Amino acid sequence: NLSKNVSKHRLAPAMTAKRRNPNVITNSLRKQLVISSQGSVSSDNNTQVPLRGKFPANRHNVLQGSIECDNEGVLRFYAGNGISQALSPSSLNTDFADNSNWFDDICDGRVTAVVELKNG
Amino acid sequence: LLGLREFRLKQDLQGLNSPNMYQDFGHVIAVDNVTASIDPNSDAAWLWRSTPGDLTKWMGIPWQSDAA
Amino acid sequence: CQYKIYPPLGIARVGNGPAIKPLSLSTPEVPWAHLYDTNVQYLVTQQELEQLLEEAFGGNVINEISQIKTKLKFKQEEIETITGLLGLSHLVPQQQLSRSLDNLEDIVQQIKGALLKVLSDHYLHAVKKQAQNFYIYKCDEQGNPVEKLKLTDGDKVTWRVEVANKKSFWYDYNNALDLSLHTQGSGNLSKNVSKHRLAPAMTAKRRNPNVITNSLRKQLVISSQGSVSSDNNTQVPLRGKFPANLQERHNVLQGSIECDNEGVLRFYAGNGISQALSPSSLNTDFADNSNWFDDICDGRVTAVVELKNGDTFEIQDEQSSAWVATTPPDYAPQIEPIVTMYDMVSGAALKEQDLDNLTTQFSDVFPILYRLYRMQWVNQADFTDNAVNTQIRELNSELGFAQLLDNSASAKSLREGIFNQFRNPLFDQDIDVDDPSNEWVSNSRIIPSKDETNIAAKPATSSLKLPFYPNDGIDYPGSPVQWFAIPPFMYQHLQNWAAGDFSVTQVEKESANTIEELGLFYSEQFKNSPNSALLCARGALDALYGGGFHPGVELTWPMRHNLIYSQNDYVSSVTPEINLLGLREFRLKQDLQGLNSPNMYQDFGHVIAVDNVTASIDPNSDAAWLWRSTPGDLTKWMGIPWQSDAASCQAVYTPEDFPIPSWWAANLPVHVLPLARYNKFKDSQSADLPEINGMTHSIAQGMSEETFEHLRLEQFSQRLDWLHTADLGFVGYHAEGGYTNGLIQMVSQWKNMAMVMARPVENPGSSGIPNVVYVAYSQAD
Amino acid sequence: SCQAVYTPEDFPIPSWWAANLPVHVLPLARYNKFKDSQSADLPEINGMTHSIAQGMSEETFEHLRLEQFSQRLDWLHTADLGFVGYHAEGGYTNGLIQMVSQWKNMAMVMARPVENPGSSGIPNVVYVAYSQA
Amino acid sequence: RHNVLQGSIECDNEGVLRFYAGNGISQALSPSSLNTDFADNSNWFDDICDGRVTAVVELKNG
Ligand SMILES: [Mg+2]
Ligand SMILES: [Mg+2]
Repeated sequence: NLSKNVSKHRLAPAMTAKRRNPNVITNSLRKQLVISSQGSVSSDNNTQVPLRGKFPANRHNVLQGSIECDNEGVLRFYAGNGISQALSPSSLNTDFADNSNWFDDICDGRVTAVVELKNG
Repeated sequence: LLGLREFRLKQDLQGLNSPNMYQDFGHVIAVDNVTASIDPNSDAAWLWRSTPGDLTKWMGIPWQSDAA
Repeated sequence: CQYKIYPPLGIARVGNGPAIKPLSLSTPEVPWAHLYDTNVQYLVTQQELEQLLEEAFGGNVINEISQIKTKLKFKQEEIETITGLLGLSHLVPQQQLSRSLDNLEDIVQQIKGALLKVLSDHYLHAVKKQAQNFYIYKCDEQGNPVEKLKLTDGDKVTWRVEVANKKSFWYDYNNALDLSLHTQGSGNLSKNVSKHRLAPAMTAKRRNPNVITNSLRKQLVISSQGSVSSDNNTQVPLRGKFPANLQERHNVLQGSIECDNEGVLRFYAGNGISQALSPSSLNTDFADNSNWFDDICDGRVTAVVELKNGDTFEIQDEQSSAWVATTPPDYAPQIEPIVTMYDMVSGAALKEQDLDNLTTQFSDVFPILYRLYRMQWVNQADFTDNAVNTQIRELNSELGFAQLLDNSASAKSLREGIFNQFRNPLFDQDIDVDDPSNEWVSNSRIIPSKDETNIAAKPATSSLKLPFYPNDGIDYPGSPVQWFAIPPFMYQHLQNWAAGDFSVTQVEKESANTIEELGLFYSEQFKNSPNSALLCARGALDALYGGGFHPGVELTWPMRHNLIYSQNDYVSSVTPEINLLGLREFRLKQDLQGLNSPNMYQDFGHVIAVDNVTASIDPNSDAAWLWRSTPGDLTKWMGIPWQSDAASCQAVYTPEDFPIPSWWAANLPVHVLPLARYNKFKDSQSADLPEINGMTHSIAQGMSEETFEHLRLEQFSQRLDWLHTADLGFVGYHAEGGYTNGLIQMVSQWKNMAMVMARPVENPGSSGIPNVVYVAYSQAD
Repeated sequence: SCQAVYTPEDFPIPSWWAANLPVHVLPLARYNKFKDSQSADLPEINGMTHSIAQGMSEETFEHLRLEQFSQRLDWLHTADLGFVGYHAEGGYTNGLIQMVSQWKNMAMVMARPVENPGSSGIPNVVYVAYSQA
Repeated sequence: RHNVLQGSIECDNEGVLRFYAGNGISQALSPSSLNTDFADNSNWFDDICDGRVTAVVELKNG
């Protein structure tokens, strides 16, 4: 994927990068900056379950996705509605990547299952 | 047609309850941290064992800024 | 070693005043000589211009003029001759002089007032240039300087100066690269900063990145050179070009040099002109503006001595040669930075691990308190929000300042109470540790980023320590290095003083009933010290800031490393019994080829990083050129144009109102006492004036004496934002103001900003106003 | 937009409607540094330790009171209107934008007593600007 | 003080006048005064102009 010449001949040096939302200090308080949610669905009920978190975390509700299981056992994962928002209406997103005070409903995480056969 | 492959991500089996869920490198991140992360015994090796949020955390915030 | 140049690092400051002795200033050659001089004139005055214009008359001018009075609205030949005699073309372009006589029709008085008008339009209230005098000293075996070179008939000295500006060629300044440099610790910088990653160095990209290839980037370097000798005192300009050589091309006056018949060199800096190659390129970053050049420079000063018997002496090697750097103006020359560049030289020679062997006199601690005390004239926090300055006022009011000179147990709680308010440059106090991978997070007041997050701030649990100035690590909210600390070796002196492990003489105690009385005493010790060469080395640097470096005002972080000096030795105390932080022999590392060095145009590729600085430490390495200075190397780190630096060198507001943090207020003031207020407290009620303190004589004398004195103190207490002493974009209906307009307007307005000058109050009475005040002059008033 | 309009000449500073939208106010922080007399029996007196406050001469103590009384703060600076933080832009436009949320945090002027002005020249009733506390 | 070339004029031996306009140079009195409005920028001048063209014909008989 990547030739050693890029690093070897310093063709595009990596830059240092500062923290986003740098005014939130201490790891304990920066945990508020992470939006997380979880859920479970099973083969016995095809009711859709939302994956809903909060920002700042434990104020806005963030729908990170929705999950569905049909009676055949296949999982369907929906992403969020595409809603991005700042904590203040006046905080505008003027940088291509690094805007403090903003959250969006993108997410990624871990998918696991347990198979329960009738014989136990 | 470029082939078929079996691939899997490295995962932290505790997920949201991982002790590395909220790790970072201090005031800045630099290539030095990635160099250190290559060693699977390093204190930086958690960088490659993904917990939830680890794949998309690099991307722009909000994503619409990226897209524009 | 036979002859040496002093000072080893000369400083000249830009100004729009002319490069002539009567209308220029000289870099201090004796520390503290001018602190209370109430006659200083740092701006060109009407009186100076009138005197200059009187001096240019006759010369037989009056008769040469009077003879055409008889012979006749002038003719070209008539004007061409009359102007010639004045010899004023080196101050004003020849044409404008002609246009000025052309609007004419006692005839001498019409000639004088017409010429005074053109001089006044060009120079009245102009910021005077601060020029550097360089001296050759005869030395001993062991290179001790003993006396200035005295030229006899047939002797000659020839000076050579080669300077450059590489700002447009070099890298962005994001922060000080040495903040991540692995170290055992110096007198200037604790090893904790790098070890615990308190303020990581950032990578920096090239300035003017669209100019590619080393060959083409050479155009981005402005350079010039010149020579003058004791046989001719004609001034020589140091003029370069940008871009250097259908390319539109600008002349850049980097300085001017003069030598007198005694052999001393006078170096003038440029006029302070900064410009973009296109008028539409505005300087909207505090340091890193592409397409811009300025007339700052630095470079190598050498000489050759020719004695009459044929003996020739080359002053070329680095132990005997000198350096010159030009810098922004000093807008409060009598207000000294709390930590100076001379202190950086002194601290660079010390290892942090050996600071326990330091020996302390009170005269090593007093400069800190005295300088902090005098910051009240340029910074509000040190006037009304500094508990140490208020305590010094308490002691002064009962003539009890000498208790601070008592090293006995009875005074320790007094000394410790003061010491405990100062920030420790280990940066390990007032912190909570995440993961005792460690991160040190201040539990004191942080300086937030402009990039806001609407989440409740962590309440501070520990008091904000002194001084209230930002520092190298300001980019990092919660870093202890956001705030300035006096460097390790000066904090050690202060800790020794608090503990009682200091010495002081009885004569000092007897002159120590008030801080000003002791300040005057120490000033006299400098004045009478017999080592003029080393005092002039120190005087050049004691008016320069020594931190924080973001990037700074005059110079930046390489100066606090011993790597940049080829020599740095303690020689002696200022006085046999009084150290006053000492006198030192130091020299810069120099590349002896100067402008012709093959390393003149070196860089590190697309970015510079602390890794490049790491590689440069080994003097045999391929990166060691970084420390062997060629012309332009000292000032290339600074902001381009410098006016952007200065406009960004002011206040940094916190969510809490007070104290207001300020960057470099001793040289770029933040809150000043305007002339307008001086004229409203300067007079006593008995003054014989039709107007007294801005009141009619009748009103001023009708009020009670105490009410009159109260009004004096209220006026004395009104401090004005220094950024408001000229039009930086906030003037007028619907003016936007703001930081960015400050940067843009400062390019033209730097020369109209207020200049702080000591002035007298003849009869303060019981008002509480000192007999010497420091007053800011601008034409905005 | 109802504040000062600066002229090229420093003083006087023109102000629009200062009686209802103040321009220069006397903050609480200064009030707490001149309201006490030297005889106050408190561990902190006018922002000084008891020992320092009582060690200084009466004339100097009164002078310090009056200097604090004289420190007037721009009303626009009594809340974060876009000038706070490293590289904050500040300026007129950010003031308008931030005032939509920050109007409720601007300083409020209230009459307050000075029980013992002594010979300081401070009136017995002062008008003090309170913000965020 | 700025020089502004508003045009140039030439007459040939046949008596016809040729009028050239300026070089199209527009400028502010300060480099920092930017022209951020579609029509009405203070501190700016340009080299556009207009004016009056007159002549006198002199024949050989007087
Ligand atoms: Mg100064
Ligand atoms: Mg009202």
